[PDB]
Amino acid sequence: QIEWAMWANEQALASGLILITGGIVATAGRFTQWYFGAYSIVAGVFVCLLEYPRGKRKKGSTMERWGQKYMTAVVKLFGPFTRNYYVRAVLHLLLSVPAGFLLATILGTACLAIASGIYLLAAVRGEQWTPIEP
Amino acid sequence: DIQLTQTTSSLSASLGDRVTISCRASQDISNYLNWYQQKPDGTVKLLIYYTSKLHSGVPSRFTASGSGRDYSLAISNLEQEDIATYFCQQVFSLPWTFGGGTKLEIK
Amino acid sequence: EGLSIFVILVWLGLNVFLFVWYYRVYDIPPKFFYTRKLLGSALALARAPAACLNFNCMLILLPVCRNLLSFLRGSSTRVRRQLDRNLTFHKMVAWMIALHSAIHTIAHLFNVEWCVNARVNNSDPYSVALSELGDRQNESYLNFARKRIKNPEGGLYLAVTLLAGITGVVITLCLILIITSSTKTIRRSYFEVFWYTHHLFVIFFIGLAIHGAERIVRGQTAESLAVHNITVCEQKISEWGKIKECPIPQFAGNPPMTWKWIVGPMFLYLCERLVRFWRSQQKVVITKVVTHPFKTIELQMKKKGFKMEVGQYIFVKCPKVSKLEWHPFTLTSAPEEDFFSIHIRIVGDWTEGLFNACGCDKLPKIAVDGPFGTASEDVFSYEVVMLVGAGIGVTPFASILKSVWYKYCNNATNLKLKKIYFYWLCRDTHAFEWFADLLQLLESQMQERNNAGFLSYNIYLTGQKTLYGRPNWDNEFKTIASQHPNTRIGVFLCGPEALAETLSKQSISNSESGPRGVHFIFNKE
Amino acid sequence: DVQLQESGPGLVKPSQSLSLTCSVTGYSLTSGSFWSWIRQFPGNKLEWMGYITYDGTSHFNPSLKSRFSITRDTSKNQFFLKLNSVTTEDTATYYCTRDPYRYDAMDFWGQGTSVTVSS
Ligand SMILES: Cc1cc2nc3c(=O)[nH]c(=O)nc-3n(C[C@H](O)[C@H](O)[C@H](O)COP(=O)(O)OP(=O)(O)OC[C@H]3O[C@@H](n4cnc5c(N)ncnc54)[C@H](O)[C@@H]3O)c2cc1C
Ligand code: HEM
Ligand code: HEM
Ligand SMILES: *[C@@H]1O[C@H](CO)[C@@H](O[C@@H]2O[C@H](CO)[C@@H](O[C@@H]3O[C@H](CO)[C@@H](O)[C@H](O)[C@@H]3O)[C@H](O)[C@H]2NC(C)=O)[C@H](O)[C@H]1NC(C)=O
Ligand SMILES: *[C@@H]1O[C@H](CO)[C@@H](O)[C@H](O)[C@H]1NC(C)=O
Ligand SMILES: *[C@@H]1O[C@H](CO)[C@@H](O)[C@H](O)[C@H]1NC(C)=O
Ligand SMILES: [Mg+2]
Repeated sequence: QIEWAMWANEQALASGLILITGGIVATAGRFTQWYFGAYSIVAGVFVCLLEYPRGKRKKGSTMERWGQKYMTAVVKLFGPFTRNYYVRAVLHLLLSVPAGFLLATILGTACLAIASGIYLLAAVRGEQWTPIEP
Repeated sequence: DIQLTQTTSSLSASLGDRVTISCRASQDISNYLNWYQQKPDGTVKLLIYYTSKLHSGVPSRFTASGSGRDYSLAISNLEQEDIATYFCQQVFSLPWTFGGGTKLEIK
Repeated sequence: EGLSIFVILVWLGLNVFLFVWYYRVYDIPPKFFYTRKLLGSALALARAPAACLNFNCMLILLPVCRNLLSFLRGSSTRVRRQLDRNLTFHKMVAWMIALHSAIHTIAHLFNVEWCVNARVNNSDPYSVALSELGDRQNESYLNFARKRIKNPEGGLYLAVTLLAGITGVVITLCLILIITSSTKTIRRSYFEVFWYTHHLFVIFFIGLAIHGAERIVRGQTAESLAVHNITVCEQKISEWGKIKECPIPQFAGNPPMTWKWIVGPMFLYLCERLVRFWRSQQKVVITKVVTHPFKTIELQMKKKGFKMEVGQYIFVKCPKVSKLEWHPFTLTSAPEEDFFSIHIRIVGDWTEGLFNACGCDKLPKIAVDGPFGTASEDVFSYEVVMLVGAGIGVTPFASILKSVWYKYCNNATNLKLKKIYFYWLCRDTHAFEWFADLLQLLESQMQERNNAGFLSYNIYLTGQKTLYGRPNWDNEFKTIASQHPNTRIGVFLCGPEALAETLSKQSISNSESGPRGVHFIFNKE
Repeated sequence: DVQLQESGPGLVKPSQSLSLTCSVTGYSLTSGSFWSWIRQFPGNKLEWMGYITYDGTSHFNPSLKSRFSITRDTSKNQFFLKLNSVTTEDTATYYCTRDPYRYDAMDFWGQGTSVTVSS
């Protein structure tokens, strides 16, 4: 059937990108409570790194992002933490919660919460993150 | 009309002692409250406007602060020229209602 | 591709001009003088993308009007392909919406920050003084943050209370979701999810129409500007409304403009969807249903006045299986035949539902929408051709071959086509056995008419007669160039992109530049 | 600097009309300010009576019904208080004031005139 994890990854990568953008715009503008902006920068970089490697489908041939294999190896190293999508969803939600205190990063918080919801759906469906070997 | 009430109708203190005169507005006023000092001979003069802006010419000991409904006037050190009644006035909505007044008596 | 270049350059000019123009309309004029000191330079950076988005927001819905574009084709080959890049234009226009929306949102984040900061006496004296306007009677605010809530909670409060903020958040979520679910992966593996979550354009446009209804971004009115000479009145802010020369300035907001831009495209798209509803209601009788092996069923069907060209595809709505959705299937029958047919592989829930409704394991109500697709009627133009199909991409070539036989029997003299070399690249002939039977049949018709040399085909197995492994294109091109000298060979392929680049390389390499040599003309689906 | 004198009848009869003059020296009414007539009743209770703007527009306290009106003599640089049908409660010390701030604060006040109403 449908594999929600692919859309979850494509949402989470953009959520991390906009979180980086929100943190940068808060830090550069010296927004009051900019330290949450710095947290958003680092968390968005971490989410972009973690969510760059798309997993392998249950069936068919998948497409790979440019320069994905190196990040796939690194994400595989963490093993039961990255492969699991209960861990992934709670990790995304817990990283999104502190970013919600500023307007510059509330969009990233909302998008990352949505991505965490889609990961929760995928985890309930039983889907997991299997690396794409070359 | 918004009713400005100064709870302290009369206050006493000594020289060189901090005094606080606080008054509360029946309706929220957007920091649009001014402080006047009426000397015992009846001469009124503006001290602070917009609740923080010290009127050019009065001593710096007069410091006022407040927000929304509750506003206060503070004088750091008192001398014999501070014997006077103190009024708080709104300018937020017409009519510009005044405060009850607060007489200062040096101990 | 001069025409599409030109469309992108007019489109990008009309974005750059709008950006610079609505930048300078909100940056230079003295109407926005006071608002530019509370908001700095981040005012124009927010308003230029607004007009750019106004223009791009019409340009997104237009290319995806597939029924109106069907009517425009009916009213009507390279240019036909260029106007068949409507989806590519849609993609890039939505991407530049994303760019300008990012710029708009960032600039408005700056605006909200500096409009809460000044409100709580956390900015320069002049901005804080300007934020004081609008508190009392007979004065219109310039700072749209009115409650004294300190940042960063104040910006969040404005987001969740201002109509512009709420609509911006909603439609930014609805845009990010569209973009993230419109990646090729979702558009090619879970197209169900793409199509369902891509219907957030309705929410996006509804929020966008009412997005600027509050008029919070305010500039000084014309009458106020007439009575309030700013170069005299700027430094006398502490006494505004207390001299003849400097009355309190009045600020009004520009009426919403986006609806004026987008109602045309929204009206056109709703018309499009009503044409689609009408095509749905238009009756399509299913004359015959053959079920070829390995779960593929072909639907010979007849619809009132349905005309088609080779290589085109139709969307098939079955209300019983699914009331909302349209599923495209390539037309596999010749234009001459009274019935137009499609082969459907039973690989998913909707095709399985159609399988169960047809009773292959009374007939379902199906609806046919549009002979869409790029017509491949130029296959017949050349004297020699190289039809190549890999995996699932071979389906339109079936219809091409069927129409070839009809053009050979009806006329036999007006058929510019003379020779067929066909190459089928499948791991195994496990789902397209009907196409194998089709090729056997066409070879049989050519042999029975004493014209056996017309059709030559070879099947290759990635995992005449079937062969193992990919074909040697180098040797094949050389062989057929030796076979046919000084004639054009049209190479047609529907399949992987790497395969397309391969065929391009061999077509250019084996072609002779001079007109007295062989030209290999590649065409890709 | 700018100084304000109040001059008028210190003892008007009940139901008569009170007419108070405020003379301004260091500033002209037409140059610009809000010129009020705040009065203090016995017991030290101030109330904003009403002002006239520089443009000549005048705004009253609605507690004063329609019995109160303000005019001005720009030639003499002065503005006038006019109370029709003065009552016993009209006895008060009338301060004419200058209001040059957008914050509507009366920086310069007059010495006040004690008007009495009695029979
Ligand atoms: C130009 C074109 C021509 C096509 N020609 C044929 C054909 O000749 N024969 C044939 O069997 N199939 C063809 N398809 C594919 C066909 O549209 C789907 O296989 C069909 O909708 C299956 O639905 P499902 O129940 O399998 O959905 P699912 O099982 O949920 O989807 C399975 C696969 O079908 C794709 N798909 C689902 N719905 C759609 C849709 N509305 N549009 C496009 N893709 C979809 C998904 O991307 C997914 O990878 C064509 C698609 C396109 C775009
Ligand atoms: C940002 C990347 C986008 C991509 C890659 C994309 C891609 C596509 C594609 C390929 C189709 C064709 C659907 C089909 O073949 O069945 C389509 C349809 C459509 N898209 Fe998008 N699009 C994007 C952005 C948007 C946006 C931002 C909007 C509106 C705000 C939008 C509105 C539509 C509409 C209305 C249709 C018509 C659907 C139909 O006719 O059934 N698109 N899109
Ligand atoms: C995400 C947070 C956003 C915020 C805080 C925001 C804020 C604003 C504000 C304050 C205005 C002026 C409103 C007025 O004057 O009445 C405006 C106008 C506009 N915004 Fe947004 N916006 C956001 C997102 C978006 C998005 C995603 C789009 C996508 C198209 C968009 C497109 C527009 C347009 C086109 C206008 C012009 C309205 C008109 O001219 O009538 N905005 N925005
Ligand atoms: C708030 O603003 C409004 C309008 O800006 C003010 O109302 C206007 O006040 C002017 C000045 O008095 C009026 O002009 C006068 O009109 C009368 C006739 O009606 C004329 O006889 C005068 O010579 C003068 O021209 C104007 O009519 C009036 N408009 C309305 C609709 O009432 C209002 O006074 C302001 N309020 C405050 C508290 O500042
Ligand atoms: C705003 O802050 C400045 C900085 O100390 C202070 O001087 C001023 O009085 C404040 N104004 C108000 C209205 O609180
Ligand atoms: C504003 O004042 C300046 C300085 O006197 C003058 O040159 C200019 O013409 C005035 N503008 C208007 C519109 O009255
Ligand atoms: Mg489906």
